[PDB]
Amino acid sequence: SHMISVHRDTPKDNPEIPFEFTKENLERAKEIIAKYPPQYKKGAVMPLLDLGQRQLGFTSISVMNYVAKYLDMPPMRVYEVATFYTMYNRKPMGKYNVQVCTTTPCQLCGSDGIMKAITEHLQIRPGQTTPDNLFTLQEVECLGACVNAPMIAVNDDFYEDLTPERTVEILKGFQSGDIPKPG
Amino acid sequence: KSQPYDAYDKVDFDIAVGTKGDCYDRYLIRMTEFRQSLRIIEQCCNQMPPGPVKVEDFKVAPPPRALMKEDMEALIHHFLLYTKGYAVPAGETYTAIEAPKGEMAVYVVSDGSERPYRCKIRAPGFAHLGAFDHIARGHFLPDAVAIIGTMDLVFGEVDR
Amino acid sequence: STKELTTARIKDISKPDENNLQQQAPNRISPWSKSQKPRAEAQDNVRFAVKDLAKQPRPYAAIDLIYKQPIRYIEHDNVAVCDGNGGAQGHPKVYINLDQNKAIPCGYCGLRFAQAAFKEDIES
Amino acid sequence: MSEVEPGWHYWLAYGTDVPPNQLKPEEKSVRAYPVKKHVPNLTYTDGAYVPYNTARPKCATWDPKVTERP
Amino acid sequence: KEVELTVDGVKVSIEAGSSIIQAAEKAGVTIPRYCYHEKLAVAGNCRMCLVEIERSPKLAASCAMPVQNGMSVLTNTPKIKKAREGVTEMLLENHPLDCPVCDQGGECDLQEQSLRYGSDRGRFHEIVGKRAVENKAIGPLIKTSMNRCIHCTRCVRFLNDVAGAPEFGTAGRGNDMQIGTYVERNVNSELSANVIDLCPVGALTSKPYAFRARPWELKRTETIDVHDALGSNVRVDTRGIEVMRVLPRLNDEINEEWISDKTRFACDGLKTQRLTKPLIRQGNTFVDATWEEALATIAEGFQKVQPKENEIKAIVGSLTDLESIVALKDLVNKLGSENVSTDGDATTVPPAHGADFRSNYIFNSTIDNIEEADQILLVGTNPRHEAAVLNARIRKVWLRSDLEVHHVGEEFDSTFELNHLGSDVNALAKALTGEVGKKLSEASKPLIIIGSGVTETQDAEAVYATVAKFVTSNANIVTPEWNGFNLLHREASRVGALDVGFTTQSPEVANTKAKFIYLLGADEIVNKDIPKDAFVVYQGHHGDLGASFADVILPGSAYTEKTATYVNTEGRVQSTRAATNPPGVAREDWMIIRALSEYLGATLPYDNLYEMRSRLADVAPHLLRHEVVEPVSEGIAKVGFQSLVKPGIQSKGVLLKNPIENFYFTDVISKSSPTMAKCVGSFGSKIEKIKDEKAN
Amino acid sequence: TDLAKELVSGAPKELITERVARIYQEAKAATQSGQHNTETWKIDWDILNKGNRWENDLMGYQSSSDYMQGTILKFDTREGAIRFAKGQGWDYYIQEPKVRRFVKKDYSANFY
Ligand code: SF4
Ligand code: SF4
Ligand code: FES
Ligand code: FES
Ligand SMILES: [K+]
Ligand SMILES: [Zn+2]
Repeated sequence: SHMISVHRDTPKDNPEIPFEFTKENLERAKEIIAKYPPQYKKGAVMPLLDLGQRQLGFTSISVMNYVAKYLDMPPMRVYEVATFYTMYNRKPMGKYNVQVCTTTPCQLCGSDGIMKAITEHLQIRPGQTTPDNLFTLQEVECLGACVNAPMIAVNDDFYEDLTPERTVEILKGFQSGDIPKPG
Repeated sequence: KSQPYDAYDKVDFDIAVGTKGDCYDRYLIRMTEFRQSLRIIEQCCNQMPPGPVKVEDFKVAPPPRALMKEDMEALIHHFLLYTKGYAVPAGETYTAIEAPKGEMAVYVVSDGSERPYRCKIRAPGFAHLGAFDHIARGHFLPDAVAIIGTMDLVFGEVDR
Repeated sequence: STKELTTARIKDISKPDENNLQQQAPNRISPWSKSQKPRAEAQDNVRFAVKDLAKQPRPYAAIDLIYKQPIRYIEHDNVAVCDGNGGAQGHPKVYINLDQNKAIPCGYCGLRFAQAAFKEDIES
Repeated sequence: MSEVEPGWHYWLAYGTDVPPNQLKPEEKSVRAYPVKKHVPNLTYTDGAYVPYNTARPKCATWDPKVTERP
Repeated sequence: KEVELTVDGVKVSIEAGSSIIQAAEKAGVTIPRYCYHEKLAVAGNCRMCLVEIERSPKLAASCAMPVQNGMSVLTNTPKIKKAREGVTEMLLENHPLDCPVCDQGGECDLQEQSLRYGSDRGRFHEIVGKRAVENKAIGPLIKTSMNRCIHCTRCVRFLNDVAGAPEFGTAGRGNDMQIGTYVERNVNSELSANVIDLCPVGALTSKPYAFRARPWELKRTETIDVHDALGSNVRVDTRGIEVMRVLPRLNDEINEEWISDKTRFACDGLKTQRLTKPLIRQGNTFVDATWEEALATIAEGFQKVQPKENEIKAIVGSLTDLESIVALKDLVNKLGSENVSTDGDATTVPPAHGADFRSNYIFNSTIDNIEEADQILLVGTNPRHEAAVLNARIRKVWLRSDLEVHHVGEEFDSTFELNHLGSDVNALAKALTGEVGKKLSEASKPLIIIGSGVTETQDAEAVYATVAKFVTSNANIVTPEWNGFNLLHREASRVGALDVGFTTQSPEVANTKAKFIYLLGADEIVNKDIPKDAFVVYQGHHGDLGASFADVILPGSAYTEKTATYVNTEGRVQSTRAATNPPGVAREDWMIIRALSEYLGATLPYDNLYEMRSRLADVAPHLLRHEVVEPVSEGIAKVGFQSLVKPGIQSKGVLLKNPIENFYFTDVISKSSPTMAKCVGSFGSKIEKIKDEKAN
Repeated sequence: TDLAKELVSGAPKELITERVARIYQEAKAATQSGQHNTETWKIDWDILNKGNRWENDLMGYQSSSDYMQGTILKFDTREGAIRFAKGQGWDYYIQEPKVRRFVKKDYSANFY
């Protein structure tokens, strides 16, 4: 993946941008803390970061500072957690994250063809974003769905047993505005 | 011949030995050593083998410059050999070689550091000149000049 | 003015004169180190009383020459490799990171490397 | 002997078989600074090299100032 | 609890739970290490200390593996030799070839341990190249070259646990993991610069010291620090006439391998604003003069004003050596004068702690007993800024035990948890009578610490009365073995000046309008009266407000240029060692007074340093016992505390303000330091600015 | 021991009546974890209060008049250093080396 260990202030991502959990996420965050002992409430950083990431769209520096202040922890401790796990998107990202597995079990059944077909359709190389901020192609490791090796992931949904002609249809569905059937 | 060193055991040469023990015998020996040295030089030219010229140990011998500028370990060894030097195990030695003047020996004392603790230099000329009184007594003044010359005296060696 | 001749500055506020013997270098007026003794002060010694200052060794300032070299811009790579452009006759090979949005010089040669994507930002 | 240019000093001493005027363009030295006429040894003249310290003094004295008491 | 183990056939015995690497050191067996430090938490991320347990098929890290009874440890088998070469090769795989341009060259642990335990040749010929890491900006003190880091986490462990600054950590995963602060900010800690010493490689280096020297050039002198009253032991490195850098040296009783950023980075002020020549004022300008002319002018100026008994005033600064204090006192005494004091602004003419009893103004518990403290009370003090090393020691005890620290006075940013009570004597009275005073009474080894800024407030008398009454009325504070009363000074000359009685206990004397003022390094004289017609002589090593207020200036030597005696806050006598000579025609400070004495008709009987030091014994017998604290006996200590109990004295309820305003500007050397100027601009006066405004 | 061996050593009288030697054991450097240099006792001389170092004006060289400035003797034991200093009739003083207090260190303490 794209691993950078240094944050650079941007108009899209800088600590000045205010962030706060909505009144819906304020209540649901309290249940998360209740799943941990009171003297070890620092173990809820991971769910809180994802809660903010889904609300805002990505794990901005404002979200990391907000979680640090919420749990009475130094900001650097939250920075270590967010930068260690690859599912914390420290950049705006697109509406649908395209995750293509390239590991050996998936590579045997033609995962290379899946990557080739998508690159020439969306016209974005892996790690890039479509101009309309709709798609995001990402190269990912094993996701566990290796028995159905030609497998891809869009946001939170899996898509197994694919072919290059099938992957275009899935992209066409999201481009049009229709959710393809996952399976 | 008594304690061969540095490939002197792989060349053939002879030693001239006098009988009367005077200057003329020593002149003849030094002329034979001239031809025997030329005999050895010819063998070294023919029998020069390939291979490294220094020990393949970068903790004592400096690494090559090209390897120094490309290898991390070579740079470290180059840096430390020129700034701190190499440590020598503690102990002492008395190493002697057949110097052209005679027997030249060094008594080096090591303390486990990178600097010798003591370095006694044994000079054959220093010992030769100490016998000048015993040898030149009764001779005439021009004979002393010959005796000084026949001892092959260099006073840097004597006064090291 | 004797203030530009005795103070270390990043740049000379005027154009150096190659025929002026009070400059630190023929191509640079001011010294380039805080501990570098000014040439004008050094030449004001009893040993220069009857000595011609023109024939004294006056090598060119290396700080002004190195910054006349254009920045090397690297395409499709965030790491620059420099070994002195001579190989075995250069300097030890080092790798320079180019992630930051600025030119970063070599630790030995002083040649500055940067990415081509930052070319517009650096030049302005 | 010092009047011989450093280019031809090496050739005279049998250090090489290629004179500096026969040098390949890649074998020549590249100077970013201008080149002047050869200057021989300047001893026994007024142009002799005069050594000097290139470093400033290691301690700077205090610049005195007077402040009036209230 | 001892366990008899074996290390390469050597019997060892240490406490249960000790690491193998600790037992190996006790047995004389050396094990290479990068990530292990005897003052940090245990990490096993470097794998250089691997040893072979006798009956086990796995190699154990000796820094983390606990010791067992009957355990036999091998440390020099060919299997371990393979491991050391293999780990060394991995460390040097991506390391940059930077030794010539790297300031750690001659003192690099990576170089020495790779030479000693690694192979002589490398095998990395990859054309893809090494890893490249950008350099982080964390302020003007720590220079970063992160290509050279070996990911050993010494800096992370120290700054989080010892220094208490959690803004430094490890961000990333795998080969892309980078040490730093992630965001663009600086490290805010008075002990941050100790990270430079702990970093075994050139990744973290001193920025002021960068490129200026190699360790083999420097000469090492074991002297003491005078920038605070702790007397931290330091190793001053010199290259001929100039001091290059200051490093800490081990002393578990005083500083424990740590020094503050003020101590090690103020050495560059020794080259700026120095007093090198005698100066004589002529109107509004100072002109140079000879020593004979300067001393004659003082004698001529002495007879111009004709001062009487108490019209001769002597003031001693924070950096004044003890030999000069006694010499100035005796010269003052020979002139029939007793008006001697320090440049402080104590409200009461006799300080509330007084000078009759040593126990009233020293750290009676000693710094090394903080490891045993159960309860600590801070009365109007800021240990983080006044005693940076001592503050870190309290945090270490706080982390590893249930020690509770209560604070009375002005709140401050602390490295531990403070149970704040109030900001006046009224809260202290409530605390010592309430639950807070019950904890101290029930504590087995309680501690009470009074700040040096208490005597500079209008409630100085009340604070020492409240504590003394509580101390005398409770039998556990003062015992034959324990003494819980402590005073934390911030100047290295206070305890030495008080041990010799260089203070006026007579209010009438201190109110005299002086005609001849002798400033011996005194510079905080804005609030101390100086008559416009008075004749002022300043003796010191830096030109400052004291020099500007003088008429004749006598240049002296600094603490690095003289063998001088300093008594720290715990009553420990320590002697400096001269590393260089004073610049110009500056002289030793005690010789200037002796030479001037002959010009005033009061020739002192001192001729050499030994005679001067013999005078110290006459003034106080404990001043010739170096590195030894002479404690006050239990019976005498109670009388001194009882003398502080003064009934019929009111409490004004004023704030116990912290004495230090700017951490980097506390004396002449620090003010003259260009590095401290950069620290104020970047870190701030209170070290509170997280963003560097002078770094681009 | 009691013999005044300085009467026959040939050294100048200034070594006795004007110079002070320090018997010390080298402290561990704060920048390195090695302790090899701390295993031996050494003797050096205190600097001259004047003339220890001064700057030569021609080239900036470090001029000196102290002939003992670069002499550092090495001893294996403290008693040997004292016996030699007493034998030569030197004015000396001993700096006792600082000993590190032993504290147990285990990985379990990182959580307990
Ligand atoms: S840290 Fe050590 S090995 Fe690395 S470049 Fe510096 S001196 Fe060389
Ligand atoms: S920067 Fe230095 S101290 Fe910190 S982990 Fe790297 S090598 Fe260790
Ligand atoms: S190998 Fe691709 S999902 Fe497991
Ligand atoms: S010293 Fe034990 S693994 Fe680092
Ligand atoms: K370091
Ligand atoms: Zn280069």
